[PDB]
Amino acid sequence: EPEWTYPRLSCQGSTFQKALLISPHRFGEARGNSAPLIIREPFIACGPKECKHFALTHYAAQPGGYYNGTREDRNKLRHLISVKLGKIPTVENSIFHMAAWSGSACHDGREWTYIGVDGPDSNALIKIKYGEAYTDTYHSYANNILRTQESACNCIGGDCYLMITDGSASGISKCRFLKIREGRIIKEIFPTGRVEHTEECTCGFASNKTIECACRDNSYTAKRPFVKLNVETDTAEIRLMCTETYLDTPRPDDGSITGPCESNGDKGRGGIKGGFVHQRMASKIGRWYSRTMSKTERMGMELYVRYDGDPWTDSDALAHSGVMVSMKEPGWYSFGFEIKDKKCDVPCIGIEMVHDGGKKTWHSAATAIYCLMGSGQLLWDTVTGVDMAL
Amino acid sequence: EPEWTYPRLSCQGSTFQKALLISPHRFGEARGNSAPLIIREPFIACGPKECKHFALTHYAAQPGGYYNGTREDRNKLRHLISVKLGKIPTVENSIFHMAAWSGSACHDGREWTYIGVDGPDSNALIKIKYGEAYTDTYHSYANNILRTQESACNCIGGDCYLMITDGSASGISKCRFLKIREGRIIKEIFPTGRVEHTEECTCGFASNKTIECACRDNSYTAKRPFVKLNVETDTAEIRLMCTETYLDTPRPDDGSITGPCESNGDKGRGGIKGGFVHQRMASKIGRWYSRTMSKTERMGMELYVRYDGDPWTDSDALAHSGVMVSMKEPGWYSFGFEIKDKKCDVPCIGIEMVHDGGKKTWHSAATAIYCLMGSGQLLWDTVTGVDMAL
Amino acid sequence: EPEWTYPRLSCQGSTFQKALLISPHRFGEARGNSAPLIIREPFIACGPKECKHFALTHYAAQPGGYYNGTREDRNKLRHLISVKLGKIPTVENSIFHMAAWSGSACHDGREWTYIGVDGPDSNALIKIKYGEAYTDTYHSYANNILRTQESACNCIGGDCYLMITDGSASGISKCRFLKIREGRIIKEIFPTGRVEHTEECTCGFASNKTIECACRDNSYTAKRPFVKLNVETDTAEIRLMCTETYLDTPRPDDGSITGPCESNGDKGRGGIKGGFVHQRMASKIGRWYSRTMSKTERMGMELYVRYDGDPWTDSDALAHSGVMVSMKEPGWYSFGFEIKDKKCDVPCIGIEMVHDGGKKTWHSAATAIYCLMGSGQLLWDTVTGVDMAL
Amino acid sequence: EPEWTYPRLSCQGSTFQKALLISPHRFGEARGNSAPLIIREPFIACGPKECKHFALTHYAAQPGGYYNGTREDRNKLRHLISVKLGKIPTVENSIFHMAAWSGSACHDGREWTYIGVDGPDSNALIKIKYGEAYTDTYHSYANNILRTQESACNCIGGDCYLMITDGSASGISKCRFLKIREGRIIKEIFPTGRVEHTEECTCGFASNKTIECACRDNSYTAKRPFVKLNVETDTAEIRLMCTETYLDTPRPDDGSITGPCESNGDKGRGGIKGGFVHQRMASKIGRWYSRTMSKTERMGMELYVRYDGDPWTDSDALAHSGVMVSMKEPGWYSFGFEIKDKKCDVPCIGIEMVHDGGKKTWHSAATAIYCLMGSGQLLWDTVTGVDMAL
Ligand SMILES: CCCN(CCc1ccccc1)C(=O)[C@@H]1OC(C(=O)O)=C[C@H](N)[C@H]1NC(C)=O
Ligand SMILES: CCCN(CCc1ccccc1)C(=O)[C@@H]1OC(C(=O)O)=C[C@H](N)[C@H]1NC(C)=O
Ligand SMILES: CCCN(CCc1ccccc1)C(=O)[C@@H]1OC(C(=O)O)=C[C@H](N)[C@H]1NC(C)=O
Ligand SMILES: CCCN(CCc1ccccc1)C(=O)[C@@H]1OC(C(=O)O)=C[C@H](N)[C@H]1NC(C)=O
Ligand SMILES: *[C@@H]1O[C@H](CO)[C@@H](O)[C@H](O)[C@H]1NC(C)=O
Ligand SMILES: *[C@@H]1O[C@H](CO)[C@@H](O)[C@H](O)[C@H]1NC(C)=O
Ligand SMILES: *[C@@H]1O[C@H](CO)[C@@H](O)[C@H](O)[C@H]1NC(C)=O
Ligand SMILES: *[C@@H]1O[C@H](CO)[C@@H](O)[C@H](O)[C@H]1NC(C)=O
Ligand SMILES: [Ca+2]
Ligand SMILES: [Ca+2]
Ligand SMILES: [Ca+2]
Ligand SMILES: [Ca+2]
Ligand SMILES: [Ca+2]
Ligand SMILES: [Ca+2]
Repeated sequence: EPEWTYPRLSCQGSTFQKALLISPHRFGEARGNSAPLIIREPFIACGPKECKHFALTHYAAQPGGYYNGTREDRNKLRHLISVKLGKIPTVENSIFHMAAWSGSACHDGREWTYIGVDGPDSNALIKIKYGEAYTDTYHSYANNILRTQESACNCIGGDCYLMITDGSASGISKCRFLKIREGRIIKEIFPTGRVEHTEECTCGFASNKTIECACRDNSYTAKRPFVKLNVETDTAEIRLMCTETYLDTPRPDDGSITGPCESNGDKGRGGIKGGFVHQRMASKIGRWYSRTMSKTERMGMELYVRYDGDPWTDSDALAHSGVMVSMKEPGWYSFGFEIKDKKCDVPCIGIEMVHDGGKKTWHSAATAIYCLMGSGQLLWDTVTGVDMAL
Repeated sequence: EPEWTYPRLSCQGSTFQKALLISPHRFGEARGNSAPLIIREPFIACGPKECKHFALTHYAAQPGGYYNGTREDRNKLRHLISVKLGKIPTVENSIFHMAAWSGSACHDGREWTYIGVDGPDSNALIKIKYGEAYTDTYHSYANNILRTQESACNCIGGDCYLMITDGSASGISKCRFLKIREGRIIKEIFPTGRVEHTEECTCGFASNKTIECACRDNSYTAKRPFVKLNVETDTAEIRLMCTETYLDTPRPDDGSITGPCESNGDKGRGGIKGGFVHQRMASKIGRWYSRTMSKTERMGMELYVRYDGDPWTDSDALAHSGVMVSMKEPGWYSFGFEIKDKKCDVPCIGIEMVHDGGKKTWHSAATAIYCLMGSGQLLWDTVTGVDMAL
Repeated sequence: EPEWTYPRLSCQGSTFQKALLISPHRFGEARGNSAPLIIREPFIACGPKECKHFALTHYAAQPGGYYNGTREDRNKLRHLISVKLGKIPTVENSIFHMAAWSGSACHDGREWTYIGVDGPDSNALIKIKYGEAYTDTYHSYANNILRTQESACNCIGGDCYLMITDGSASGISKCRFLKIREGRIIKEIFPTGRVEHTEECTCGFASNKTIECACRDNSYTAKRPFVKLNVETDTAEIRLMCTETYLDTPRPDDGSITGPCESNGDKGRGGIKGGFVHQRMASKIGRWYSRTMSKTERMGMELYVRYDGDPWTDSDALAHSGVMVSMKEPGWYSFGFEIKDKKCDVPCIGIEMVHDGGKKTWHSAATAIYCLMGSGQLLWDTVTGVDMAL
Repeated sequence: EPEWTYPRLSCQGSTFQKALLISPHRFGEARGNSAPLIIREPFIACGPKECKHFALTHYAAQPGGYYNGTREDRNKLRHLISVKLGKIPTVENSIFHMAAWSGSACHDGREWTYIGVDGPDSNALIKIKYGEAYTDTYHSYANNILRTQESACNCIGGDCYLMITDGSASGISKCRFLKIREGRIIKEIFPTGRVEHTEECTCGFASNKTIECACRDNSYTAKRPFVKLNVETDTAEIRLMCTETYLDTPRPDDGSITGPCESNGDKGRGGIKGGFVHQRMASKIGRWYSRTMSKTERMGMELYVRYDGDPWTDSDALAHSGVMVSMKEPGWYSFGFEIKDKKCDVPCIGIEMVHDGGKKTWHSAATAIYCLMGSGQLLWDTVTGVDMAL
């Protein structure tokens, strides 16, 4: 049948470039004739021949009459939807996979695994679908909003890994990893180290032996929790990123958190899911990350890279690698993903660009894509082009 | 060629969970740009690779100008349509299979069989289509609205079985079963037993030897007629389910119908098609059923199960297994179906949630899907989210 | 590669039944959200796995602003379009094949041949496309509106046959047949017999050796010109249908044309393209035909059949086989076609049901389908359901 | 795998004929329900099985609220999009390939290569995508709007050749050719000859050894720069076409540029991209070209041909071969392309017909297609049918 998929060396390249903007609300004007779906938390995952652009819809279109409530996180109507990357996610072009107010998905070489969380806050549920068939669930172990990545899970040899957490977004959230094979949970991994508060991990393969993730601590630090997961022993350890280039929002100024790598620092409450993707070379490993340009609001988005070293011990500043979204434009969640070329994998970061006018209007987002492409430096930024009054 | 489909053991699991809501009219606002089809009597049937969501449209969309007449059951415009499950059934997303005001469909491992009934009330006609070709018909035997399941037929080794009936909805309607192979009726099956009124059977496989069905009696009882059909002898027998948990609507209080299992009891006139699906295990069979929360109106929907026993003689209560639709929301027809996972079958029940504002406005429905998924207990209910005024 | 296609014996059956209605303007209301294409001259042709529903669009949608001019026959904007049968022919669901104000198409087993005529009236052009590639043309031989079938051409062993004509619709139109193989004209057949005025032939296989067509004489008779074409010698002869059941509109009363079979009779000026399809049995040949119910206007449509005999010598009345469209509904062009079942061919007649409100509004049509299905008699008629004011 | 595509001998034929009009804005009325994309610079490229219709959208639809800015050439929103040729390029029918305000694309027998340029004017960037993956980039060499063909690139044995240029549109712009294999630049080709200004080359294969291109000089002449590129040595040479039939717009009267073949002549500033395609025969080569009917404005389009000779030294007039667009209708860019029939290639020219109502309204285009088809002479012209006020 199809071979199972594995991480491969990345395609040659040394800079990212602007690739593609999916801005559905460019066609949502009241005088227009389209039906872009109102969504948030977009992410992309690719199989061998195609990528799918996922998001959590509020099950409402622009223009329409169900804008009230579209700025809330969880309810009984939100669903995980997708379109093939490059198609506009409208009512008709999308597929509704399952009810979900938190999601993930990934292809293993043979088939797609879709993950969607719903249920009441005190007792929510991870539901897993493999292709068409609902195949498994996982229960709330801390009875406070069981939730997951909002980005691609990661499969190697048929084993797909997924970060989940449950418990307080303001206190302790001890996260866990699930190992899922053909839609069924075959192992639960309890991490070690700094496990007190890890949210919305963005994960990817550092090699065939290691998954790494850069996550969000919503209460104590603007340094990102960083996961190293050994795929062969099914063990994970988490410690803060030591770089003075703190990747969360809010954050203090770079280099301002004194003391050892584990020091929490100021402006730690609050957070944002951040992009991270690997460039695997025969010789070395590139780790690419994104963060907003404002230190306090979800505005702008800049790319950074560092080759090798240990993210847990290295306080060195990451190398600035281009403005993907200026300060004038929204820069909300970002995520890594990889496109499969014939012989190598292309690392990319996607950027959620939320159209926020508060609760008295519709709330949704565009998705911008940057990928490793040629040499030199990143050349152009992305704007959504949407006027929320139309 | 591909080979013929057979029932397999069900996938492991012990509770149903909310899976998917297809709520087309969330996009039918006058100020929106979508064209959801006005439908009723939805059902789902799946082949090895995909499930189709079928319904009987009134050949009208919302917003639109043909709302008058969409509350009627039968006319020259109704058609059997489908979309791939997960797509919104809109004017352009749907395929129109055949003219029909009663329908069924099922896949035999190789091709789809579509069933549509139309024709004058006194001389209506079952029409069968195999793939793209119209292959056979069956004539009215009692000249009083020949009609069929409104849920999936059931194929084993190329033979597809279908319930049909003809007769007064407030008098005698003696059903029959058709055995259909590659779109052609190869055998008529005349049931034995309590045969005076059987409607809208929801049928599935209890094993490779037995199809069972939970049906509606619209005239005499609130207990469901229960068919056991032996596929090897092509014989069927019907008796009333003896459980005190009467699955019809209207119904009297549970356990209030005194006397032997076959006693009709009180609040017998009227009815609703009911969900039923099997959970086949190596040595145990789970029978899952749904019924409205109101005893008299089509409001809410609750799940019930019983393992083993004989439905014809067990008076014990069915075990309540979750509120799928609250008393506040519409609960009209329900039906069972199975999704084909790689090595096993996933039992599910779908729920038609009709938007009824009377004869004065459009009339149509959302479809809610619940499936056997994991263990523990059912966690959340389904709302359509539709404001019929928009 | 794919085998070339041949006519096969028809599937068992002895009556037609209502199969499917494609009524796109059921969704064309000004307050709705759809874009049905404004069309006329629909026809259907099938390959081994799918049928396509063709028509000549005016390149305009309802609702829209280009209604003026949609009641004219030829212009620089009309195009041959199609959708898979069962899909609604809207702006987006359709494929535009080529510029054309007269058309035909057919599948040969391996690929589709599309035929579209355009150009100025005095010097028009048959253009032939095989799949994606424009492959050949044929010139106007009489410089008066070169034109073709408005129904499926017919392929056997890779050879596809097509009737064309050129010359006066009120005087002499000597028609011709083209033999097209892989999109290229490989023979021109000059018919013999009554060749003075043959229009819009509806053709099909009587056997592997003979194509037959029932055509329209627009100036001299209400009897249909009937073509017998020997596929092996590539010769054709044409003579009038002798049946007293005159199939054209206008027409006099049945049996009223006195004298031999060739006698022209009264009310011969004017005409309509008529449905005709074969039921090939091992033993005998069924010839099915349709005609309007009004003897003078394009209202209603009735089915007729006769087995065996020679259409050129037999004055016997055809057997009335059901009202497909009542007198209250439009009955304009009709055409035969065949759907391919696994082992046999299903004969069908399609009916163009024009929405005509004159030139001050839009002009388009619905398509109704009837096919051979089971035994007994035809049970129900078709209405478009469209109110042209909406 | 499939194998690499090579030029083949053209299909038999001696005249072009009107083939297809894709006029999206026939459905863009304010009272309509469609969403045609606002585009410019359309072109078509075909693989073995299908042709794609590409254009540069302004990421806006008609009707809509983003018309301001749609007359500009370059901005952060323009994207390269396509549909299968024959589909209307609407918001939902199109795929968005990459951010781009100059584009090209072509199929090599195995996969599609997409080319998109964006970035700041002084430092723009060629981006290449092979299938779904971004594979390589090329940087600005003259820091003045690096840009490319706006028509199909050309592949032979897996090597795809592309013209690019960079420099002042009213001064020096020395083009270059990129040799691209599986999405990666494997060679730069620096032309020899009259190299001071070459833009928007329309290129194709004269044989297995030679690509030829008819280009635009926007600064010095109304004669088209003509590239002969030797694919075996990967060398190119450019000289002005010597024909008195000057193919650019503006242009002086035919034959009025006196002196030797390389003389620039009068009315040289300004220009338009021009159609050119080859008709390869066993011993003769036809070179087909198009130019506007007006000498000074983008109004009308006429076809011309010349067999054999050397474009660089023949001053003889090109033979006029039909009016494709009358003086009354828009004739803006034209381009050549070839459709792959079963054993031979069909040469065609497409014509962008821009709807220009100035900066005050939307700005976009229809695409007209003419192809070598049969013999005799070209018979009809193309109108867009669009009233820009609706
Ligand atoms: C911190 C990341 C996840 N949390 C915290 C959930 C939580 C709240 C209170 C107590 C416990 C848990 C968020 O809120 C996420 O934030 C955001 C956000 O933009 O900050 C978007 C997500 N839609 C939301 N996720 C869920 C599942 O609601
Ligand atoms: C009882 C279930 C089937 N019947 C009885 C039909 C009948 C009426 C009167 C005399 C004889 C027969 C219904 O009315 C069904 O009810 C309902 C319903 O919601 O109860 C929906 C179906 N659209 C309708 N089916 C048909 C075929 O009309
Ligand atoms: C008689 C059938 C074909 N003709 C005659 C064409 C003609 C007119 C005058 C002189 C010569 C030829 C028709 O008009 C057809 O009639 C009709 C019709 O509904 O009667 C529809 C067709 N759109 C039209 N065909 C063309 C190609 O215009
Ligand atoms: C001359 C053809 C390319 N140029 C020159 C670009 C340029 C301007 C000024 C200085 C340097 C370069 C054009 O302006 C093209 O013109 C036209 C046009 O209609 O003439 C359409 C193209 N959208 C545009 N291309 C770009 C890439 O902007
Ligand atoms: C990972 O392992 C697979 C399977 O053995 C191999 O094909 C692939 O190229 C490896 N990836 C690396 C070395 O990054
Ligand atoms: C039914 O029989 C088939 C073989 O005909 C077998 O493959 C399948 O697993 C059986 N299923 C059950 C439920 O017994
Ligand atoms: C026609 O000929 C083909 C090929 O020989 C055959 O397969 C087919 O069944 C024949 N059709 C008839 C007998 O009608
Ligand atoms: C070009 O060469 C290929 C083989 O490489 C051949 O198949 C093809 O017909 C040739 N075409 C021309 C136009 O010479
Ligand atoms: Ca934080
Ligand atoms: Ca829509
Ligand atoms: Ca009852
Ligand atoms: Ca006549
Ligand atoms: Ca549309
Ligand atoms: Ca010039």
